[PDB]
Amino acid sequence: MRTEKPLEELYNVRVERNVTKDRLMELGVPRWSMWKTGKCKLPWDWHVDQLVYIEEGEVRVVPEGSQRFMQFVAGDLVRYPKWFEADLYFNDFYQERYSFRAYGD
Amino acid sequence: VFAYYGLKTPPYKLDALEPYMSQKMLEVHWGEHHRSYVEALNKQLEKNDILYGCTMEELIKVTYNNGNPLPEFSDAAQVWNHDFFWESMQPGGGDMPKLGLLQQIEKDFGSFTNFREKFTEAALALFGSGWIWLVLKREEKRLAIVKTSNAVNPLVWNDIPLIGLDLWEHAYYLDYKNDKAKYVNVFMNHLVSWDAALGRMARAQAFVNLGEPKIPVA
Amino acid sequence: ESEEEARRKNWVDRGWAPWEEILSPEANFARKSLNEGEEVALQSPEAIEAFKMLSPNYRKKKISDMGITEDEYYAKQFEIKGEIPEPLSTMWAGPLVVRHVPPRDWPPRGWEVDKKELEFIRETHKLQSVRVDYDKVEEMVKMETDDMGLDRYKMFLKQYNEWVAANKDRLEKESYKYDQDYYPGRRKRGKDYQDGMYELPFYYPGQICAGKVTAIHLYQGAFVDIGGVHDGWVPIKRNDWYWIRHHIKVGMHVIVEILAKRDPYRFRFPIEMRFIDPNIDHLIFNRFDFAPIFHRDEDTNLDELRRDCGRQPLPRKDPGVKVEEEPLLSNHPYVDKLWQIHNAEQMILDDMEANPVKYKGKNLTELTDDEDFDEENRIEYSKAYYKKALLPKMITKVSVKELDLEAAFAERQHHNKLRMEAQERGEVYKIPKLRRNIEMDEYDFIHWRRSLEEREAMLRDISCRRALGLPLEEPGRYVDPSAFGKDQYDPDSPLYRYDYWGEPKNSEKSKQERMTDVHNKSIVGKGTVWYEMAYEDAVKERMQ
Amino acid sequence: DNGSDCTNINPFSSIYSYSKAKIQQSINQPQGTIHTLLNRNKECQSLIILSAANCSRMGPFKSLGPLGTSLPIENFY
Amino acid sequence: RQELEFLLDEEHYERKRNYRPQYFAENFEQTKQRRDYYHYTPAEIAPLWHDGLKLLFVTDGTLRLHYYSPSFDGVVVGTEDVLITPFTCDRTGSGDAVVAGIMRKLTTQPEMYHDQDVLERQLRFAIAAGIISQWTIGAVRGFPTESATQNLKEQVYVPSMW
Ligand SMILES: [Fe+3]
Repeated sequence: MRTEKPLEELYNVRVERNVTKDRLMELGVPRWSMWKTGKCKLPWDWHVDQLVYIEEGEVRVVPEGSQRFMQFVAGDLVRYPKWFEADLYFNDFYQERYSFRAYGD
Repeated sequence: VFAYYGLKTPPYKLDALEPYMSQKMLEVHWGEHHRSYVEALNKQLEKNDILYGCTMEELIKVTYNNGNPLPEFSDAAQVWNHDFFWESMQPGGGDMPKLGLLQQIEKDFGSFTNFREKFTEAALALFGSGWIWLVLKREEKRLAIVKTSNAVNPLVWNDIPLIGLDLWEHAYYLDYKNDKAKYVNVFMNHLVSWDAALGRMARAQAFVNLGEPKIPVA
Repeated sequence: ESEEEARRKNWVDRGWAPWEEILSPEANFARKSLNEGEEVALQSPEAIEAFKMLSPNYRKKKISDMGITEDEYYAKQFEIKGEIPEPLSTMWAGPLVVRHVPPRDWPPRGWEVDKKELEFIRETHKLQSVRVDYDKVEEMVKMETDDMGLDRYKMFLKQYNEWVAANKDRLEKESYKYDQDYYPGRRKRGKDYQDGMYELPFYYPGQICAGKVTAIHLYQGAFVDIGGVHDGWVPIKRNDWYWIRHHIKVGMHVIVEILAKRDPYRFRFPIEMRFIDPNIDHLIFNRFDFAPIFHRDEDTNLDELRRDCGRQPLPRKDPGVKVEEEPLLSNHPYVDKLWQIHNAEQMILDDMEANPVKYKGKNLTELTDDEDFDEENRIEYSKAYYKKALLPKMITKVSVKELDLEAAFAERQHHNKLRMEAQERGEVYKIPKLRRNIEMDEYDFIHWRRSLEEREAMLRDISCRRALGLPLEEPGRYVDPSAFGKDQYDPDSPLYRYDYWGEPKNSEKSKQERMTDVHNKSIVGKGTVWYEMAYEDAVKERMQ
Repeated sequence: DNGSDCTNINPFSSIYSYSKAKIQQSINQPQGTIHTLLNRNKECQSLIILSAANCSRMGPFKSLGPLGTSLPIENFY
Repeated sequence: RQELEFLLDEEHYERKRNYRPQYFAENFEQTKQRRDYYHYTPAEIAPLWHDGLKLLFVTDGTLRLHYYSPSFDGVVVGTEDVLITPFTCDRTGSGDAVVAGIMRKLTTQPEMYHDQDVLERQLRFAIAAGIISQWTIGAVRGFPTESATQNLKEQVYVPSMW
């Protein structure tokens, strides 16, 4: 099929590409936690929301039982949904700024 | 850019319910609280074009997202909710239901007095803001009284609503400061619309059949 | 129970219906002859008539006795018996006042148009909120034309005309590629496609349309041609066609209302509608819960299909553990990848120190160990390793391209020079920790902090959802605690396992003997253990 | 030893792209309309696959379009 | 048959014999899911016809014998019962017997060129010969005689056929 249904909206993974720094400091990106990893595979089941601001590398997310993946460049703000089961495939140096948010902002 | 961009003025005038709900209060609820909701829904629909081309009943279900609501679910739900409410009330008053609705209430809730008692109990038992609904369940084919959260409407469970009340405080604070049971009693005695509920049940009968088939003798 | 009650139950659940069952003469005689007896004289009138009707000349004479044509008898054979319903009447509620509004989802995904024209088109959605008084409509009737304002709608049409001329060939090619055989609901192609048919984007839920019935399916429903490339579908199930067939016939002009529009790739019937003019809402009791879909060959993940169609999730076993009452996670995925390269670097440094001849003559900054390293062949598994016991083994081809031996060489040359002089001083030196171990500990710490933040957010999320009445777990996944069932249960009480009968506590196999043997050989003596403590307790006592 | 796990193919390798054409369209499925059972709704629900082997076709056997959208009504009563 | 497909088109007919109807059975006889004995239309063999050609035979082999003349077409049905003798079960020479029977009937019967029923009644002889020639190990060892082939034709077919 000529897919007009990408996995960014099929699975509710809202991605903002090329975010401006004023909105970043409005949310509180620099005042967040840290996470660093090289080439690994992290099976993770989400229990709450997560605003990931990737900093250094690249992360390819593969949902459970799927053969198509979604790629996030180093300048994206990704919001992983609740009850999400995926397998994050890392390839190179990776850094991020995350903040798990409950129901509401 | 904007769809559903209209306050959808109520059937009656703003001073039609003056002996029970002052013309100022209505003006505020409709003029300010509701209008605002629409404006924000239009601003959110301008950004996302995929959710722009969807009907209201489908937009609510697609923004509910099965427990994890999208950031525009609350607003659209409110707009729909409010619309239902204005129309769920009629000028004059509501004494008793009519041919079909009264029979269905007697079949489901036993009697109309028991129905009113359960409705008042569910209205007073709610905590915080929210709405109370008189819905028709599809798979069960019966009328039920469900209480919901701040903005959630029974459309998320595929249930046809017939009557609704706004238990959010904005509705009652001006004329009935803290006597919410009074507000309920007034809404049930001189502000409930049974003709509108009967018309909505007639419309719903095209989606849920309330009757028995004609079985041939063979 | 009673016969009437039983028939009622059947009609309600199973779907019984007394169909016509057109029979042959030879069979009619069989059905009306076996009721009396065997080799007995036929006394019933209908039995004698069926016996006489076994001759062709008798039938061709009886058809002429009543004065009927040759086709009249064949038409009367396929006649509906039983009580026929009264002809339905159309009672229109009131004036129908309508207005042509462009669809809200007009521009498809992937078609870019000018912004100002789309704005002027979407401006008409605001005007739909105004109310009109139906009774006074007659009063304001104006018969003079050429004064109606439909610029917006016209603009839509202009855009539409362009889009159809742009994408007609692509849509036809896709229809020929993905759909093999034509069926009511698919794209009209070949000889059935006439220029001027309204395509799928034209329609939108809420529009009343006039059409004719072109197909009637017993299990699916009616199919109405609304003058478009895709037909319309009205859901009518199997059992209702006993009474609905008297009111809906092929070729009847009907008025329908579109209530949903879907994607023709996934859904079989993209447009589902209801009847307006032949109102039959009192005869439909069986209804579709979910719209029909296509289970194609491209979709391999059932979860993507469920999320694209909109159905409930695949149910799983209900876990008895709680998400909040469980320990955290303190194991980082990079721990193994860093540990293996750290051990490799240590072993290479030790081997170079043992044999300085191989290390001499080459710069310690760049050491080309192996030039045939391949990333694809990095994982090698060989189960032939049976040095101590029959068990599988794996081999890891570590690359020296990323090994940071620069600082490791200095660290080792600084640590050995101090451990040797400590040994000469009459003391034993035990190195507390290294830099790679500190890095692994920092990775473990940041992963633990991530898990802690996740659970700290979960503790607030559970509260609020509970307070506001929101589902804590995804509805439709853990609904069945043990409805899925009949699995052999290890537990004896389910009876899927044995329980003592006449004191039969004996257990087959489950030899503890094999285990006993490895224990007995090393330590046969049945002595009383004196010291018993965990390894962590041993480390605690040693460090204390 | 386990090789049946085709799904473990790295998407970056050419083998993943070649497997799309190597694995042809799956026809092992019965290729029919799933017909549920209303009578078997109380017990374990079974399915009947109606296909071309069970259905036949009798050959010989011998304006239109959207009108509008209803506007909101002032006298809702 | 394989040679005719290789000359005209192989993948086209390989795809045609795997049409796989999904909704209904149009021909009303495709519901039984039997073998595909496709009778090539006279327009498909057009690039192979010429002025001097008198007859053509597709010869699926002891099952179907599609004959094409400049005035009529047709097909004859066979048996293929080689499983009656599993221990011999040798079909090394089977087309030779069919060609020999066709040549014999052509040299004896001159009406096979301008008649369709005579052609079928004479090709059944070659079919019977090819059927008998598959019950013996060796081609020259198991070639049948005229009496045996006529007996098989009279025992397999109904009297209205021959
Ligand atoms: Fe309100």
